[PDB]
Amino acid sequence: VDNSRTRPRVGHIQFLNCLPLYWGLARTGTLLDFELTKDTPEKLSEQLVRGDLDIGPVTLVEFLKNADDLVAFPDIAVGCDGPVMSCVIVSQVPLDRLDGARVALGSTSRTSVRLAQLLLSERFGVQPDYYTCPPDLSLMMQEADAAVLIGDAALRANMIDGPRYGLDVHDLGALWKEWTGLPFVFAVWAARRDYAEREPVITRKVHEAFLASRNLSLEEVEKVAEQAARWEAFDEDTLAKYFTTLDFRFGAPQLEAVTEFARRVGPTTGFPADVKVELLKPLE
Amino acid sequence: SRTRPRVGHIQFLNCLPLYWGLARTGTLLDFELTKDTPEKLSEQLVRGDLDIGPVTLVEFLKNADDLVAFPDIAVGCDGPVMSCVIVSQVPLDRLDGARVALGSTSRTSVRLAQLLLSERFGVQPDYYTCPPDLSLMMQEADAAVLIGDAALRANMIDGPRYGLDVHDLGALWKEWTGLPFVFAVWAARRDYAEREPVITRKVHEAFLASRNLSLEEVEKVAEQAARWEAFDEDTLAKYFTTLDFRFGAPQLEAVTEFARRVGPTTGFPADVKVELLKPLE
Ligand SMILES: C=C(Oc1cccc(C(=O)O)c1)C(=O)O
Ligand SMILES: C=C(Oc1cccc(C(=O)O)c1)C(=O)O
Repeated sequence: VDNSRTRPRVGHIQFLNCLPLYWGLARTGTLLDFELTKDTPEKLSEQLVRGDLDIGPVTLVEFLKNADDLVAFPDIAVGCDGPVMSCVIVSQVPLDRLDGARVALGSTSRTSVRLAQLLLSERFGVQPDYYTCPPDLSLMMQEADAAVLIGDAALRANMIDGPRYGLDVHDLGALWKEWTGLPFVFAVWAARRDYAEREPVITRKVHEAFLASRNLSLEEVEKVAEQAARWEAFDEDTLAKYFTTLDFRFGAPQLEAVTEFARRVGPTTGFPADVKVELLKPLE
Repeated sequence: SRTRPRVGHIQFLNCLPLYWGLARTGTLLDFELTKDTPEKLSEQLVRGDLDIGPVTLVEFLKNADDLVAFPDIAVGCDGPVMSCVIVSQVPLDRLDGARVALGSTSRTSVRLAQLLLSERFGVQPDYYTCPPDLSLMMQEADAAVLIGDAALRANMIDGPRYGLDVHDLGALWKEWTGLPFVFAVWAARRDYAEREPVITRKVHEAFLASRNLSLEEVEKVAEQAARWEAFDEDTLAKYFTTLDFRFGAPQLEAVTEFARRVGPTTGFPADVKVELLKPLE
């Protein structure tokens, strides 16, 4: 029987927002310490919660609903301070005309759709008729007055489709910034609590390798954008702007934003407004 | 917009150094990579789920009109290969009429094993395909043909522990013919190679560059990989340096002779043509 130690099963968001991180993981050789699974953020959250992964990215709302069973990694997250570029409301009408209107919510999103609902309800005071559908701007704009998108589809709407067809595109990071002055965290990295307690060292090594890979990806953002531009509808300048607009930090100012958002949506989402975010402790 | 080529990659240790090279060079970010066992990756490439990938030799020969092989990279050996074995509780000349389990992930080594047992040792066993599991196989058969990590484990660990004979298929072929052996090649679908000659060529050159780097850094790869395997650093470095990743004239010589000896009993012409990706003139 092969009872040797097993590589941690690690999720990775397939979208462009984590493409520089993937570059870092590859260049550092970290990938060879992982059994990597790539997918969309809602699938990766399901897999980690149900035990198909040991460590991975968790969209914030799903992390908070499972906070007792997950341990978040400090100093890395998928966030913004102001615009995030890839979490948007695309609308054919001004936001204040959306009361009773149809608003399509992309099915891959858990956090941005809730942030959009919070903003529309509690900031602009409109109550639209929401519905979930697969992310497809063309179909959404044929059947609804507005749509909430994330990931590459949202970046495409923001940078290409929106300007082409004269559609308003509202940046959810900027809308939240205007409303609260705060940055925003859309997704965190976490280990399952049982995996973190069974393998504290591997969990720590995975965490440190993520930080190192993230740091390298920041230094080489131009090389990453140059390479990725050959395979995307976005050009090199757009991708480098995107990669540098994203904020991958996760310290005290970012936790402050998570705390406030969790408070405003917890009771109507599925977790306490004062839900406890447990962070992976460093070696003392 | 242009789409990344869909590229297969054998999940076994034999291509872990190559994966290291693909990551370190950044080549991985030009691929949409799929990892699986060699028989699955071969099926996927033939049926169009991949554009470029490793193809176990026998399956390449059965589909040679529709595949274009990459020169100067392959999975082979010159003598022992370490991870393609016959594990037997009896000497090979005592296997006539006995049950021999063929690991289901193999297409080439199982045929090479059959060729050796019939035409070199002159025994005709009762073959059957089953999942690779040395323990279950040794309870249900007198011998078993294994590849990949399972074969490497049998050769380096399980065999010596339980006193089981383990025959290296590369060495048996070398003894019989004096030739090296090629177990798998890399190929592009012909339709993909003709639609995207530049991408196909860049993928090929990136594979060569990554392979070369993996040879240069074999020790770091072994040190890292040993932390996740039952094999230690010295065993992995020995394995990685015993594998022969070349694919030039002497290796094609071996493919030609093997194809000749098994074609009529496998499912392709004995003189099947191996088309190679041509470099830019
Ligand atoms: C930066 C983004 O923000 C995210 C990331 C992951 C999940 C979600 C979600 O809404 O569930 C949002 C992006 O999508 O690019
Ligand atoms: C070096 C090996 O040889 C192979 C590689 C790929 C496929 C096959 C097969 O038999 O189909 C054999 C190994 O398995 O490690």
